[PDB]
Amino acid sequence: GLCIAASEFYKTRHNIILSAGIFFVSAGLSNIIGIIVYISANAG
Amino acid sequence: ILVGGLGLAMLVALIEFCYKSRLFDRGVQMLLTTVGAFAAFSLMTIAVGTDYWLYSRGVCKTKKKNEEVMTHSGLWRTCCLEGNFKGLCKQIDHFPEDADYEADTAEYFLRAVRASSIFPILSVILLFMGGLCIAASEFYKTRHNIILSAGIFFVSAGLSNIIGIIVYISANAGKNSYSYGWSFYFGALSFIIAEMVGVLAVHMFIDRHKQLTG
Amino acid sequence: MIKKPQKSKPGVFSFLDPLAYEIWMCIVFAYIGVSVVLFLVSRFSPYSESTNEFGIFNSLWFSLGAFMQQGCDISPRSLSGRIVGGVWWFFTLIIISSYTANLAAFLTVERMVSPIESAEDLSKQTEIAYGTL
Amino acid sequence: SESTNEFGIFNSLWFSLGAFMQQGCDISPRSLSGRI
Amino acid sequence: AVLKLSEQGVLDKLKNKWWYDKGECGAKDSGSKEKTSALSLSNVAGVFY
Repeated sequence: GLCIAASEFYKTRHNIILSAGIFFVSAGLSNIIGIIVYISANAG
Repeated sequence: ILVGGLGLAMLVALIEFCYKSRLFDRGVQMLLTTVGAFAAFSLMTIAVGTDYWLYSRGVCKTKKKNEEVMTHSGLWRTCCLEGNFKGLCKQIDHFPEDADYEADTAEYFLRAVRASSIFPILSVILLFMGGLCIAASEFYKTRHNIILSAGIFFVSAGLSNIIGIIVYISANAGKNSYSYGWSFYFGALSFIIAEMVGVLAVHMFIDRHKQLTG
Repeated sequence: MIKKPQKSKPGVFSFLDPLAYEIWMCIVFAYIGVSVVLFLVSRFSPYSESTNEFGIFNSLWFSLGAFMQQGCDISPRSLSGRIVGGVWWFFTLIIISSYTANLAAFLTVERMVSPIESAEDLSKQTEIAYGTL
Repeated sequence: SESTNEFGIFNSLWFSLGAFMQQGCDISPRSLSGRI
Repeated sequence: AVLKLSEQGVLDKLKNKWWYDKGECGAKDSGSKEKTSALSLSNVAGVFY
C-alpha cells in the first residue's frame, strides 16, 4: 500500500511498480498459511 | 512444502533478471572433468576397500558368542567393535542351514552373486578403464571417437554401482535398528559423479564434432 | 426389545463426504494462488515480449488440466516455470489419490453396530439396565 | 543439417519427471532404442 | 533350599541355559496384526532388474 502511491511522486523509475505487486501476492501467502495453522490449532 | 516451494520458485525467477541486467571456459572443462573423474575414481575404491559400511549388532567369532556384539560391518571383514575383543575382523560367506533350498536356484544364484564384489568391483573396472582413456586425448589424439567410448564406461560403472547397492541391501534382510557407516555413502556419492562426468564427455565429443563439422 | 438407534441418511452431496468441509475450502484457496504465481513468472520481460503462451486465465486452465488427469496443451519451459509445476503435480498426485482411498471406504459398509446382543453384556456391563414384568 | 533431437539434458530430466507423474509431456522419444 | 535359588533367580539362569542359551532352530515367527508396515525393498526386487 505504500508503493502504489509512489507511481506519481518520484516516478518514471517504473520498476518499483513491479516490486509493489510482489508484496500483495506474498501477503496472500502469509494469509493462507495462518489460516491453516489456526485450523490446525482447533483440533490441536 | 507446497507453499514453501512457491517463494522458492519466485526467488530464482528474480535472480535471472538481474543477472541478465548487466559451460564457461571450454578447454578447462576438459581439465574440469579430470579432477571430477579422478576423485570419483578415488571414492569408489575407498568404499570398496572398507571393512565398515553399516553399523549393526551381531557377533565377532563363534564356535565370543556371548549375546551380541555391535559390529563395524562391511563387505568382507565383518569386524566388530565394543566387546571383550575389539577389532577382530571375521571373514564371512554363505552358510548351509536346514535343507538349503537348492530348488530356490533364484536364491542360490542370488547367494552366489552376493558373496562377491562382482558389480562393485566391476564398478571400479570401467571407472578405471574410463580413467585410462581420458588421458589418451592428447597422446595419439585426433582419432576423437575414442573420447566417446570413454564416457560409456563411466555411466556403465554407475550401473554396476547401483545394482551392487541393491543386492547388498537385499542381502541384509536376506527390530534391530541398524545404522550406516559414512563409508557406505561413498559408493552412492561416487555414483552421482560417475554419471556427472560422462555427460560432460558427450558435450566435449559433440563440440569437437561441431568443430569437426565447422 | 431395545430402542431403534437412529441411523443417519446420506445427503445429496454424499460424494463430497470423504473429505472434510475445510479442505474443500482450503484447496480452492491453494488452487488460485498456485495459478497466479505461474502467471507471475509467465510474463516477466524476456531480456519479443510475445513469447510465452501462458495467458491470464490460460494459466488457470493449465492448473486445472494438470489437477484433474486430462493433460494440457503446452508445457512450461523456464527453470522457474517448470519448478512450480512439478510441485503442483506432486500436490495433486498425493491429494486426490488419497481421496479415492477414503472414497472406497464409504462404499464398503454402512452397518450401525447397534450394541452387543444375545445380550451377555447385561451380565457384564453396568451401563444399560434391564427388567421384566 | 542435423538439429533433430529436441531432448537436451534438461528436458530429458523433465520428461523423466512427468512420466513418473501422471501428467505427460509433448516431447516423446520418436526414435528406436530410445523409444523402448 | 528351593526358596533361596528362586529368590536368587538361579533357576532362571538355568532356564536361560537349557531353553534359551540353546536357541537353535532359528525360525522366530511370531506374527503381528499391524498392517501399517512399509513394504520391503526386496518385495520390489526384480522390478529394478
